Amino acid sequence: EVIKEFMRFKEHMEGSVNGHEFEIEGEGEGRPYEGTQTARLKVTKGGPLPFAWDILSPQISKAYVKHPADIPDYLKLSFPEGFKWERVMNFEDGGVVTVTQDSSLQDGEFIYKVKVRGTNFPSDGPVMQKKTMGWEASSERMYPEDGALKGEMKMRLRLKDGGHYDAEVKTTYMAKKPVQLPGAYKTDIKLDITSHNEDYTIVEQYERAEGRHSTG
Repeated sequence: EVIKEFMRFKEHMEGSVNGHEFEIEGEGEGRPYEGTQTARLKVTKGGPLPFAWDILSPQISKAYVKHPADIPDYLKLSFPEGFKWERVMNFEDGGVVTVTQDSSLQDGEFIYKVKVRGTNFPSDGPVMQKKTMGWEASSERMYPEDGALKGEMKMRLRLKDGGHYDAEVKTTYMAKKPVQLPGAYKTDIKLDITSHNEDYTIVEQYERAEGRHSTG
C-alpha cells in the first residue's frame, strides 16, 4: 500500500573523488514491482566533474527490483521508514569508492541521501581521463548475513577503446526495522546512461533489476 505501482524519488548526493568535491541532485520515477526506473540528475556544486560519471551511476535505488512472491522483498518491506546501505568498489587499478546511503519514503516519494568517497584513481586511468562507456549487465549475489542483506558482484565497465575495466563490489543493505530477510538469490541489473550534456553536468539514467533464485 505505501509503495504504489508508480513511485517518484528525489536524490541528493555529496562526496569527493581524488580530492574533487561535488553535489548532485535528481528526480526519478519508476515501477517498483516491475523493477524499472529513470532519473534526471544534475551536478549542483563542483561541476564539471573531472572523472567518469560511470563510477557515480550505481550509487544513484533497490526499492525498484522485481521480486517473485517466494523471495521476501526485504528492501520494499522496510518502507515507509526505509533502509541504509554501505558499499565498497575495489577497481582493478587500485581506485576505491566507498558509499553510505539513507533511503526513506516521505510525502508519497522515496528520499535518497548518498555520500560517496573515491580515492587512489590513477591520474592517467580510465576514470580520471573520462575513457569509460557504461556498465555491462551485472548479476548481484544476494545473501543474509549478520542480520543484514549482503550483495557481492564483479562489475565490468566498458572502455572507449573496446576493452573492460573491473571492480569487485560488496554492499550491506540494512532495513531500519527487522523485516523478513530472504535466503540466497541473484539480482540481474542493467544500468544505461540514456542522455547527457557535453560535460555530464546534466545526465539521465535507466535501470532494470530483477531478483530470481540462483539456478541460472
